[PDB]
Amino acid sequence: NLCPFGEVFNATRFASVYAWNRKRISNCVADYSVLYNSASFSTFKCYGVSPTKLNDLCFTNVYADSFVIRGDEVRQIAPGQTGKIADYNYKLPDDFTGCVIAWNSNNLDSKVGGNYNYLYRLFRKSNLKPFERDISTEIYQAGSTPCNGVEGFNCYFPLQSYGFQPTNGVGYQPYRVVVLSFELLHAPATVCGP
Amino acid sequence: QVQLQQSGAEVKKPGASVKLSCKASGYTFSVFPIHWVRQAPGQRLEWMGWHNAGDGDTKYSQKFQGRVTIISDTSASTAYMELSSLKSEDTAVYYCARAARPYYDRRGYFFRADYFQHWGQGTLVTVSSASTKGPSVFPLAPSGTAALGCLVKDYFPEPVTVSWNSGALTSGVHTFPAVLQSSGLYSLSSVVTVPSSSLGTQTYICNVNHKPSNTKVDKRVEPK
Amino acid sequence: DIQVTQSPSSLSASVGDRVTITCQASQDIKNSLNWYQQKPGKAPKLLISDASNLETGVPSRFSGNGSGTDFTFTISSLQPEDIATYYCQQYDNLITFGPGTKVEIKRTVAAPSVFIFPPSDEQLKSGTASVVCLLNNFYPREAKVQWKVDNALQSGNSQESVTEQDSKDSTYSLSSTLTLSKADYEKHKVYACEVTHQGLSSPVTKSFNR
Ligand SMILES: *[C@@H]1O[C@H](CO[C@@H]2O[C@@H](C)[C@@H](O)[C@@H](O)[C@@H]2O)[C@@H](O[C@@H]2O[C@H](CO)[C@@H](O)[C@H](O)[C@H]2NC(C)=O)[C@H](O)[C@H]1NC(C)=O
Repeated sequence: NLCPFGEVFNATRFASVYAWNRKRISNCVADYSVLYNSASFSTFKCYGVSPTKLNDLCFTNVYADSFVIRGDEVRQIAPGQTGKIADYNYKLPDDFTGCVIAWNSNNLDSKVGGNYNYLYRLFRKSNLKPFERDISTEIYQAGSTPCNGVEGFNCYFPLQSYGFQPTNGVGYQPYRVVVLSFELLHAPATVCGP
Repeated sequence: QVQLQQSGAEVKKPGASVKLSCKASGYTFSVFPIHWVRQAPGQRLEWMGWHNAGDGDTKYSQKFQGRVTIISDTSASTAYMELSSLKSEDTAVYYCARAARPYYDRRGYFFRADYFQHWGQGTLVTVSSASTKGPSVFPLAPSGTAALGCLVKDYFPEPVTVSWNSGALTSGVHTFPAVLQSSGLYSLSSVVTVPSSSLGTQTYICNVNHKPSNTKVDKRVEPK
Repeated sequence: DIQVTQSPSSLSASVGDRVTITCQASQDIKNSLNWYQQKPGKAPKLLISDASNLETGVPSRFSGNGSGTDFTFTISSLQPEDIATYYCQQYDNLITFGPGTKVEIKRTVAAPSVFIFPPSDEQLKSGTASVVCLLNNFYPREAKVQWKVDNALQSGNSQESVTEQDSKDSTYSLSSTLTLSKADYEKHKVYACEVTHQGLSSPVTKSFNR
């Protein structure tokens, strides 16, 4: 009856950007008031709809995308943006209808030695299309000579680890991001606010 | 299809009264006798009385006569039972059951056919001096296979529904029966066995619903 | 008043076994006796009416016999779906239900997996501490659970709850809860749960230090 937003926002740890997690929300009543009344969020930007008008609205399906980026990459989670995250990890459509929600997670996703469990795709031969995910681990050809499946000179592993340390600056600290996408199709609307 | 729909659960203080409804559907409600049977928690079934709507025939048990009354409204196809002077021992689930039609034999003798082929879902009636109170939910945290859970403590009355991960996690879950403490409040535990590798990976949230108090608590059980 | 007795009071039988339970009335009730089945958490269901007649939709492994004062109910081959309490009911004069016979599945001996849970910080802030011990998926049902606080046996502060026999593995699970005040919880160190069960070669103890 109540939509499982807490499973996404309050999860023990989030996914890496390259393998961003998506939750399909359906057949439930969603109270977005628990989100647009909290002061815990450093970034709360919605496109195509105001959060205040969301509680009296109905959609076919609602998607909640989850990942952890660094602070100076949160601006890339916006329509028509560029950068390693927008081009190689998570891209929003230009006509995106939804909300981008982010908050600092240095207390949870930073370790004294450095939390090297969060990764991002550094190299890709092409830019990602909107809402596309690439979890591949194929060696990247950064030069003329072919890699043939083994790492070497100008032949790199595609993913790179954030070295999230508690002593890092804010822009380099981990930030947890939730992107809500609101889908309205020629079908019965099943995610409705109160 | 024959269906006997009973009223919702009721909470009463000692000495008060309770009126229960049993709506009949899918058959001629007027001609079939409806019996009322109660069952204390973990106890045997106890017949209380029967009543036929079209006949007006009524018979109560000796134990409940004077404090019980069974009527009916044929237009609404609903039988009513009212128990008065309630005591704590009246705490039970009260069923309405439909019997077969009575008959006469070759020699003209009247025979009843009181085998109960159709039952209602039962109405829980809790009689206690305690007042309705919502539960406090505390995490039972883990330290091969691991166990975690939630403690649903100090609530009244029964029942409480406990789900895990918004209804997804069902395998390995054991929601234990509640126990009545001396304070008059109930306490209950819900546990689930999970792989120790997943202790990290998956987030485990128990969802507790206490509809009597309109209390819904979602608590995450994380390893400390 | 007509009295109705049932024997045995409880029963354990393996899958496929023949199960026969009896019902006795204090007077001649002719053949006006019915048999009901009540699975845990559900309403009663009529299986046999007027001593011998099987009701529609009830499996043929269920049968009934008897007339006068002595009646019998038989399951030809016990199935796991037959875990329930079975009541007889007379209606020769008024209605009198029987005390019931609890039917369980006899399964191979299974030892319990034991877990102990310390009190949560949220509850300690309330001024009360609750230690919970879990016995998971064991058979038979009989098991001793001893709370030991600094190796001192704790009595009068424990409560136990057992689940019904599981739908799949026919096992039981047990929850024991030791509730103390925060003051009494902070004057002790080692909190342990000692468990004795037939499937264990020796008692198993799960503990923690405050
Ligand atoms: C995500 O969690 C916050 C905080 O939850 C609290 O702390 C957790 C560790 C856990 O113990 C919860 O049970 C706690 O409630 C939620 O915000 C809380 O919402 C409740 C709801 O009534 C409110 O009473 C508290 O004051 C709130 N606490 C704070 C710090 O704001 C939040 O709602 C959760 N998000 C979602 C989407 O469910």
